[PDB]
Parts: sequence; structure tokens; C-alpha cells
Amino acid sequence: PGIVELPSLEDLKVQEVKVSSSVLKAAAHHYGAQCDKPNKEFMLCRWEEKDPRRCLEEGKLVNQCALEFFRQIKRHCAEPFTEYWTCIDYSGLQLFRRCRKEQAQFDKCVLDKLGWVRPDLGELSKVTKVKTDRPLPENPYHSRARPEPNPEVEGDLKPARHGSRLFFWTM
Amino acid sequence: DAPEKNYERTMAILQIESEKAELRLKELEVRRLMRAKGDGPWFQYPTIDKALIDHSPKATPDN
Ligand SMILES: CCCCCCCCCCCCCCCCCC(=O)OC[C@H](COP(=O)([O-])OC[C@H](O)COP(=O)([O-])OC[C@H](COC(=O)CCCCCCCCCCCCCCCCC)OC(=O)CCCCCCCCCCCCCCCCC)OC(=O)CCCCCCCCCCCCCCCCC
Repeated sequence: PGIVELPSLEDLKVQEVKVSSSVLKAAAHHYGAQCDKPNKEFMLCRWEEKDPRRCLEEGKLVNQCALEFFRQIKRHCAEPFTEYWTCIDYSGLQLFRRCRKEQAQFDKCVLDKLGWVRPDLGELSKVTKVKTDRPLPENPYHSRARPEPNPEVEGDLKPARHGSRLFFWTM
Repeated sequence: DAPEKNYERTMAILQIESEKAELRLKELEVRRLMRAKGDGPWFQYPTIDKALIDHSPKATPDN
């Protein structure tokens, strides 16, 4: 067949969000609140193109907007966030429910210094709409032309010409 | 019976039987070509209904 095209290693260099999973899980509700638009443009491009090579730049925007999400935490509320993700980080299942007062301190300092409202129960699971400028893929599966169907039956049904025509049976 | 009656009755019998014999040979040839090519209404062995395919957005994108 053909050669599969791959992007170069410079096309894959972006500054990584090099924080732990409890750090990501601690700020995840405010992350889904504040980093909505580039994340949803990326996941729309990712379910529509069905190809990650066509989804690099939007992904870079994700990694552009996540870092600016954490810098904006690090400039303002580094200590209550640190006290919060440490308590998230203790738990083996990483329970939100074991960590409600540290969550309250982090949410208080974030609403005071950044004005961010934490999403409620049922908001980040909504199907939202995304206004992009990229065109709709007319053939995301790269499917070739389908075979033409067999001709259907038409014409009025006539009797059998002289019956069964089986050796001597005249009907 | 008159010789006219037997004669013309014989011609009608011969018309019916010649038409039936030509139609039997055409039936053989039609079945041969429809088994060879599969483009007629016979020998249409079933395939999978494509209405069974779930075209919803799935859990992972790459599919
Ligand atoms: C206005 C609206 C109302 C109008 C009303 C008008 C009518 C009023 C009267 C009402 C009654 C109508 C009767 C039926 C129509 C006429 C049927 C007919 O004569 O067919 C001729 C038919 C062929 O002749 P034809 O010149 O081509 O057609 C003239 C008509 O146009 C015949 O028409 P066709 O050209 O369209 O024929 C079609 C085709 C013509 O046939 C063909 O093209 C050839 C294929 C025939 C079958 C061959 C099979 C051979 C191997 C098996 C042999 C079995 C053993 C033999 C019998 C042993 C005992 C059972 O038929 C078939 O293929 C079907 C099979 C044969 C059925 C015949 C009727 C049987 C009814 C009574 C059953 C009693 C036993 C009869 C004999 C059974 C064996 C057949 O003759 C035969 O096949 C030979 C058998 C004899 C005919 C049956 C006669 C029926 C009356 C019998 C009374 C006596 C009974 C005694 C006691 C019982 C026996 C022990």
C-alpha cells in the first residue's frame, strides 16, 4: 500500500503539564470551568477528524491553556491549592469526600482572588456546542465508492408462460 | 375430427411446446449466468444488514 505519514518531533514539542494526577484531580472542576473552549474545540476536532495527526495544534492549545490555568493558580493561591492536593494525594482512591475543608479553602481563595465559581453537580457532563472555523470532514473514514446495488423488481406480475414447464405438466 | 381440426390443433400444440422448450433452455442459461455473476434476483445469499451499525459517538474517538 502506501507510506503512513507521521509528523516530525518538532511538531510534537509542547511544554508539558508536569504535575501529578492528584494535582490535576484537585483543580479539575475549575479546570473544566475555565478551560472549556480550547478543550472542547480539541475534543470536537478529535471525534470529527478521527485522526490525532489532524488534532495536534488544537491539542497544543489545550496544553497552552492548561499551563496558563496553573500559572494563574500559582500566582495567587499556591498554598491553599497545595494544602488541598496534598490531602487528595494521601488517599489511595483519591477521595474528594475526605478533603472537603481543604476544598473549601481552595474554593474560597479562588472565588476571592480569581472570581471562579466551581461547577455544580451535573454541569461538566453536559453536551455543549462548539463554534469552530475548520470545515466538516466530508469523508472521515476515507471510504471508497460503495458498490452499486442490484436492480430492484419492477413491472406488473404476469402468469407463468404455459405453467411450470416441468416435462409434461401443462400447468 | 376434420383434417383441418387435427392439423391446426397440431400446430397449436407445436407452438406451445416449442415455446416451452425455448423457455427451458433460457431458464438454464439464466440460472447459469445468475450463479456466475450474482447480479440477478436469484442466488442472492444474504450479507450483514448495515442498519445494525451503531453510528453514535463512541467512548474513544479513533474508530
Ligand atoms: C365456468 C366455470 C365452471 C366450469 C366447469 C367445467 C368442468 C365441469 C366438470 C367438473 C369436473 C372437472 C374434472 C377435472 C378437469 C378435467 C381433468 C382431466 O380430464 O384431465 C386430463 C388429463 C390430461 O389430459 P388433457 O387432454 O391434457 O387435458 C384435458 C383437460 O383440458 C384437462 O385440463 P388441463 O389441460 O388444464 O390439464 C391440466 C393438467 C393435465 O395433465 C398434464 O399436463 C399431465 C400430468 C398429469 C399427471 C401425470 C402423473 C403420472 C404418474 C401418476 C399416475 C397415477 C396412477 C394413475 C391413476 C390411478 C388411480 C388414482 O393436470 C395436471 O397436471 C394435474 C394432474 C392430473 C389431474 C386430473 C384430474 C383428476 C381428477 C379426478 C381424480 C381421479 C383419478 C384421475 C387420474 C389420476 C392420475 C392423473 O388426463 C390425465 O392426466 C389422465 C388422467 C385422467 C384425467 C382425470 C379425469 C377426471 C374425472 C375422472 C372421473 C372418473 C373417476 C373414476 C374413479 C377414480 C379413479 C379410480
